[PDB]
Amino acid sequence: VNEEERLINDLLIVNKYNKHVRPVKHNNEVVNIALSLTLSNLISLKETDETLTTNVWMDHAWYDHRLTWNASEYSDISILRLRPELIWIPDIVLQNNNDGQYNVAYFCNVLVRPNGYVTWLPPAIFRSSCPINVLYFPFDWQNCSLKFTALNYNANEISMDLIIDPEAFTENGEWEIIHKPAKKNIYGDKFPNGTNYQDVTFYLIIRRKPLFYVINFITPCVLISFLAALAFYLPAESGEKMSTAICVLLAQAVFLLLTSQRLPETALAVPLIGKYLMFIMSLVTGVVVNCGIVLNFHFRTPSTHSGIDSTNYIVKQIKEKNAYDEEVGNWNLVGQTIDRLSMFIITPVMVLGTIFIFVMGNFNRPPAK
Amino acid sequence: NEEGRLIEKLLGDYDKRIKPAKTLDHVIDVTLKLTLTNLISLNEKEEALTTNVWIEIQWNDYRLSWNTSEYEGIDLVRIPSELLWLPDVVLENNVDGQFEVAYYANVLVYNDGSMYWLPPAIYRSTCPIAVTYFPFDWQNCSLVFRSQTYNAHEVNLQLSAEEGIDPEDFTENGEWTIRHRPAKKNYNWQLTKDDIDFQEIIFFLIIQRKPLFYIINIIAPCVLISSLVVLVYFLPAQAGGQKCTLSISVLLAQTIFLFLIAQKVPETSLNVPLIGKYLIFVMFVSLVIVTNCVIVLNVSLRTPNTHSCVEACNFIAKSTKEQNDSGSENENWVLIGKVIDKACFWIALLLFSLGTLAIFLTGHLNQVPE
Amino acid sequence: SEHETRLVANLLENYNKVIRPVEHHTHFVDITVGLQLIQLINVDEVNQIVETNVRLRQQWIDVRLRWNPADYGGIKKIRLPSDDVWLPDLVLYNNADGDFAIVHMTKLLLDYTGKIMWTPPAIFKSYCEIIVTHFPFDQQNCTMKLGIWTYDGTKVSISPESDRPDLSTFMESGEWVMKDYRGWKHWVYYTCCPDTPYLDITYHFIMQRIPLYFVVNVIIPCLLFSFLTVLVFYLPTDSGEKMTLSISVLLSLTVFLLVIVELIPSTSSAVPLIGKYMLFTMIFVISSIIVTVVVINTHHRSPSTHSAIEGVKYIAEHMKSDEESSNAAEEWKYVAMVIDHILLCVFMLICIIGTVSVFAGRLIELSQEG
Amino acid sequence: SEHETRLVANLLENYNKVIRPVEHHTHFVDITVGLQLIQLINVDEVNQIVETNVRLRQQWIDVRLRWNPADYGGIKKIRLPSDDVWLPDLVLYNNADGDFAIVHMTKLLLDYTGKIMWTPPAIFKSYCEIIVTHFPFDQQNCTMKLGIWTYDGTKVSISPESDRPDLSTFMESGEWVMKDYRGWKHWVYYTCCPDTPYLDITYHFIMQRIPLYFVVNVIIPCLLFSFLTVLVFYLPTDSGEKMTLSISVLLSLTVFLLVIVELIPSTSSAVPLIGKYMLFTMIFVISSIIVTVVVINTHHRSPSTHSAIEGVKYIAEHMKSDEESSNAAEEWKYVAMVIDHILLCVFMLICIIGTVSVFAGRLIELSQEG
Amino acid sequence: SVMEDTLLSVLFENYNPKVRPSQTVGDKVTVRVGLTLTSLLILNEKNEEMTTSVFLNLAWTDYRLQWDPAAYEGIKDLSIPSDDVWQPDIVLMNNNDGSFEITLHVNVLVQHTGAVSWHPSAIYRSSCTIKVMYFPFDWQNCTMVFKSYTYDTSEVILQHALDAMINQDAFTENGQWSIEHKPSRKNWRSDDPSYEDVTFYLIIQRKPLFYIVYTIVPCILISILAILVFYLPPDAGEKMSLSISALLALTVFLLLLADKVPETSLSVPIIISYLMFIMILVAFSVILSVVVLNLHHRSPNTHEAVEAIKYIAEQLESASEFDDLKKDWQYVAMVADRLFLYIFITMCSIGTFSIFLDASHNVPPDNPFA
Repeated sequence: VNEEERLINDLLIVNKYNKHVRPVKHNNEVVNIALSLTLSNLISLKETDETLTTNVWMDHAWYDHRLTWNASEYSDISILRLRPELIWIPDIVLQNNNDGQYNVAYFCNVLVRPNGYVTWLPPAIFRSSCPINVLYFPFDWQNCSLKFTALNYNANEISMDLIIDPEAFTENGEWEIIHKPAKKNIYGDKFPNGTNYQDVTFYLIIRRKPLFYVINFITPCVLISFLAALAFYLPAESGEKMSTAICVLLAQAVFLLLTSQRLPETALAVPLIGKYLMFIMSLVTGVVVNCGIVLNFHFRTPSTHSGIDSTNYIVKQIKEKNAYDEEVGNWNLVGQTIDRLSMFIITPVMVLGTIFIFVMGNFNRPPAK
Repeated sequence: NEEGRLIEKLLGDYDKRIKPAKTLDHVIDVTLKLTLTNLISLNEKEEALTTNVWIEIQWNDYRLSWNTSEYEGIDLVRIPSELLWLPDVVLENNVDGQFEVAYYANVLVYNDGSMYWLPPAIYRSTCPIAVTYFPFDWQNCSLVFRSQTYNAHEVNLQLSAEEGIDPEDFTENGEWTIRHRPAKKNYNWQLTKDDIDFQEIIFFLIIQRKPLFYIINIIAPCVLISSLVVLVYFLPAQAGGQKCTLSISVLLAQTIFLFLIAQKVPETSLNVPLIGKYLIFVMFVSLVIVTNCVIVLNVSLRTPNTHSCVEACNFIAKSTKEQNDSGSENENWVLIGKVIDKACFWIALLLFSLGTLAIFLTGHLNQVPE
Repeated sequence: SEHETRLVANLLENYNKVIRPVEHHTHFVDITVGLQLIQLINVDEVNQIVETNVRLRQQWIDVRLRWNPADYGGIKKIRLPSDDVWLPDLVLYNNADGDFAIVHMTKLLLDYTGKIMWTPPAIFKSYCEIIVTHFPFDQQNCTMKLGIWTYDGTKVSISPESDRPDLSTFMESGEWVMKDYRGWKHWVYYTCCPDTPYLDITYHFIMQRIPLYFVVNVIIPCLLFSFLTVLVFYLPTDSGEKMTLSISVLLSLTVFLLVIVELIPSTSSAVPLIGKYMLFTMIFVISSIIVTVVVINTHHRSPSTHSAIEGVKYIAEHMKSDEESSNAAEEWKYVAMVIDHILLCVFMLICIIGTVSVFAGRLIELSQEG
Repeated sequence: SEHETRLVANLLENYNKVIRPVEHHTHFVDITVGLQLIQLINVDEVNQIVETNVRLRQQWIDVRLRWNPADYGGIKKIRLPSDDVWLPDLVLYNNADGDFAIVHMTKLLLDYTGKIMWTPPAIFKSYCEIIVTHFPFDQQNCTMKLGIWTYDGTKVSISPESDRPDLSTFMESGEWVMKDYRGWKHWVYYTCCPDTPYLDITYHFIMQRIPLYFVVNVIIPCLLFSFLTVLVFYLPTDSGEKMTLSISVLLSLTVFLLVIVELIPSTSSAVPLIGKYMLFTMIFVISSIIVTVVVINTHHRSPSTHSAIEGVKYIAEHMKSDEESSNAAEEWKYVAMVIDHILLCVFMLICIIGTVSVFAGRLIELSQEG
Repeated sequence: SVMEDTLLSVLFENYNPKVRPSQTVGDKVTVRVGLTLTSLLILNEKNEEMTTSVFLNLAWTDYRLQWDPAAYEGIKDLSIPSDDVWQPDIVLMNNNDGSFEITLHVNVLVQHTGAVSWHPSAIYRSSCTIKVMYFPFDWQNCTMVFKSYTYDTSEVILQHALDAMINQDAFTENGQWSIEHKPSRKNWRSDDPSYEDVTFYLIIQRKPLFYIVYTIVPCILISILAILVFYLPPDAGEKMSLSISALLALTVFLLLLADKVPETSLSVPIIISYLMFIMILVAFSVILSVVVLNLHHRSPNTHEAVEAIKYIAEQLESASEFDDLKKDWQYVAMVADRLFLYIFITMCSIGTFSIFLDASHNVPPDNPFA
């Protein structure tokens, strides 16, 4: 009763307090407002289109000079509640990531300190278009930049001063959070003739990539490669499996094509760089080429691919004669070339196969640099 | 005729949230009924549906019988939603989605205090169709709905025919069919042990489906398939030597086709409901097709290999002839096709049996529930 | 000035928005509908759903809105916002799948006399017949009824306004094409009740479907397959050396036909085409089936094909001769005389089936094209 | 009558709902909460989403609701509209994926004393771990914590009430099965702040998953593919004359299972499981590859099997003798002996690594079964 | 103090919220409209759908809000929620395919003598004619017409900033496309009394070069096996059968390609160009491989006494080798050479043609960037 009825009638929040009027002690420098950013969770990542759905605790602070109470308000309880419509609430806009209005971080219950200072901090399910670019894929995986602040007010109606991103990074993400710096600021611009709205700039530098696609995807390559590798070992052990060897090309071919087909599918869902996508398709082509090589190299050669005396001489004639045919073929066989073929298949597989993990490394060394 | 004064009189005392209950020990007389008009989504595997229900709402409140200036003026009045007792409807077992356009609509106040109202509602629900509803015998869809607010000691719902229909406006583009709709008006006491009964509205819907389109897509391929394998089976007796592998090419082709089927329609049942009986005949008549199929190669696998100076030399050459003959003889005792020919008739009648077992039984699982 | 404030305030005070301009017990509130689809955004024949542009021309009179020199004298006709107006609960009968979009908080015009128009720029969600009879070449007429939703011909009546085509603003991006559309009025009294019920505008959409791209891709792999099967006929009679070689094709091609089946039924499921369309493919595709199985079983149909010194010479020559015999036997197996028969046997068959497939194709194309 | 107007008017004036029945600087507001779960309409193991219904049994007290002969006297227990109540922003800590639905606009239980309860038939979408360890045979316990949202201990406190199972009303149509469900309370103060924070109810759902559908089809193609592999090994003995044929079936086989693994990734990522599982299939099947690698590589492992008149009689039989020892050479390689070791070598090794697959598989379920 | 309460009061005493800052029917209020684009997020180039985001900077003058000592001279600039001024309920004649997000109901910047500044960023669902003509290198332009959806230009005039401002001013860096220029022209179609919409031109250029690359490889790599199958005949005539295997293989491959192409344009289609001729290029390799297949088919076969025995021997061998020598005369390799070089002409001609068209397509239809 300590003037309580009278006093909250004095404040009348809505009626006596100007909620449509922001208590910035009138036209001056600004109401000292401060924002605090704490991610509570990251539910979805879209690397390809630079869009992220993430939850944040919108911790907000500013002193409501008309909020200061007396005994039957202040001291009656040095802390009490008052809804959004009865509390000045900063119009915090997610500067480059609010291209998706904020949810339940809107007009929510706020905390009333005793001497005007107020505290409003609810949950924000939001969507953002963070600095992915086609450079959010090299190993550094860029730095996702975001700015928060009270949209409406300027530098003479609002001043917002300034937590790791992995503090509530989602563990079900296909990426890795390496760092998350936080520093506020204020800034005018060229077309504006005055300074204004201060903001929470929070850069998130992350990284991502599976250690799983590598598993089932290179797996078939050394397996498949041994087929093409054996392909050339097999032309020796038994090149006579002509048609059947041919079958395997169809078969290793259809395998190759849609394998690449699964590749862009996951690709579009992921902006993949040009550097990596080529080593994949470049090398399967390496075999594709050698499958075509397989073709020709496997089917490439033009062919390998006194009366009684009179009569039997006829046969010795037919004898020798087609013995020339028979041999016209082994002429083509080309067998002392055999090992060199599969030797100069080994050498190149070694060259290229190495060239890749050689390149793997020559770029694996400098990032680790 | 006091038209102005009357309106202004009751509105003075007019009470919103209070029920037109004479007193408190005998509840009010509430009438309800539903005419189906749209069965928008049948996801039986998850047991849920969406329907535009005519929520026929009716009750009594003479709290406003009028005089010459309103009752007599016109025995009919259309007064706004928010202006009289409103049953917040929902289906106990079904309504899984708050009603849409089922409320906030113009009600009807005759002149004696009779109240009539009927908004249309598209909403979600969950009726049976629990590992059954795909047979030929149908699981009766049982939906009971009532106000989810107060309980029958103040509120009382009424109904009508429990014998007469869901097919009243059952959708013609449904992959199913209805044969009866029974409905009972009842009290509240369930398995869960709730008392103070709030009456509800039971909605039986035993309906049929299965108007197969996929049937003959399944029936002709299998016959073509069976024949294809019976090609594999009889074609060998007709086919040349370069046919053993010929037959193989078919196995490869035969099952490429097979599991592709195994991938096709399995998808079918996941997006829609499911049931194992019809499922059993297919995969196992299918596994037997596969069985005797690979059996065939194991059959075209079985057999051992089918899978004076003058005369001294005339002597020995006449030998290569008899010698190799002994060899070609090998071929003989090996490829005298008793097993193969018979394998044709083996699968043949086995074919007839697998088929008869199945289509005869499909005859039954359509004929008992017929 | 001119009773300025007295003008404006008086008007607010004695005027109840919710009141319906009822005039004695008779004519009901005469209100007319007039829909002009400016354009259509998207449709799904399968799910029979359309999102369309509609400017609803709504007319009615409120003799309470008539004025003198202090309202009409101010400025003849003027702009008054909706709110204050009694909005007919307009509803597409067997349609209505969605709320009117941009019907709310718009404005209307009042004349020096009273007459009011409410014509807010709508676009909404629709629901009209398509049945499995819409994608036909012979189309179906989308039956769409419109009229007053919760008020009767005694409280109110929705009437029509004029004739106009549906292809007047038909979407050129539609996978369908229009024939004509007409709309005539009607009053629905039900044998139920002896009362005189609501009025209604009935739309009839007569349009035939199928964009032509589909046309080309599908019939050409058929004449494609026609040639391989054509080769399936000519390859054997002109060369039985690659019978098995074709074994391959038979596998590669029915599977081609199998996979084309996934693609076009989803088309089937993507767009509702009258099933009688399906039988085209049915026998057509399936003859590829019955013909093969016979053609290739027949292809397959053949047993195995798919002094003393002088005497020495004659026991040896005799050996070469009866195997001589043998060779001719298996060739007496794969003859080239009837493979020619099957060639013309079926090619006439194909030119029959084919021209028979072209038959009903051509025939109702003699009806559709008209 | 009985202070009629004086009693309800006074109640509205000096009564407030924004406020909470705080009673001195102590135990907070005595909130009694509990789960009454009777239906689980939809959940996805993959996304770990759960849309179920649980009536939120709340129980706490507000003396201000106490009364005398003019409210208690009227009718013992009276149920007040919930509005008058300070409703907590309750929410699923690591869950809460959805708004509670059906809690608004409801009934509140008031007593002569003040006791009050309100069990709302709340239905909502949730979000709790299932991870890849959700559906094993050995289960995972989804940690579900619930408690006040934006209010700290200094103002409101909740506590469990009773133990009740999760299977008390668990889904019998679930693709899973329950073992146990426990719920204990606690208050969480954080090292951050010296303050006394919110209270919460933590549920733990312990239940094993996985229907057997995926199971039946993983192993059928395995045994069936092991039949063709078994054929793979046996053929060279019974029909090595079809080694190439064998090749065809490996292109067959390979593509089939390479395609089998396609299904896996879709299904697996379409329905969650702990990777440790696919590891079984991985090597076991890479084993059929590793083995066909060696076995058919080994299968093809072999060089090419993969007077004077008296004189020419001698040049001639010479011609024959040279070639004869030569044909002996290709058979010199296909010794038909190691073919039997390879099927037995691997038949045992597949019977053993199969029995190995069989091993951890059954060991793990001799762990699950438990 | 200086009549502060007074001013303050009178203002709110007389100020009208729902009124237009103009006096009667005239030149109206000249509102300034100008949007600084943020960026764009999704171009559905296939249905011509556009979801972008920009700032809605509006500004005109409220000579009804000019203040005095304290709010005018006290603080020349003050922020105040909109909701109090006519707001362009702007829709887009083509676009505006959906509602406003961050567009209306937000605070505004109000200057001393009445200037009004409102700068809200928003996401808007639009639809511009990017038609199925968003892929030709010559691309096309579009009409983006913004304007209100209940107001008619009679009580306000709309006016723009630049017209060159550009749309690449805030073009999405995430766009697989690019832009040349954005024209801005003010419009008032006379088909409606209401002066209205403003047309904004998109001279868009979208060049995402990514998979047509490995699409080329098929065409050419498939050619590898193609030229190969055309090269394999005089390379390994025995290609005879293996050849057919190639085309099964070659055809399935191209048909799967047929599979990914329709489903990929499924979201970003435009002119056929690429497909038009690769469709021909398709038909080309298709038929070329099939007629070469018929090239392959055309072969009906390919696809004293002592001394007497001798003499009988002399004739045996020689006699039939001519017969098989006849087969040589029949399957010589004239055609293969000639058409493998007709293969030379065909494939290198049709090759350098689409090579050319494609060549001509990227360079020739490139400059219409306007």
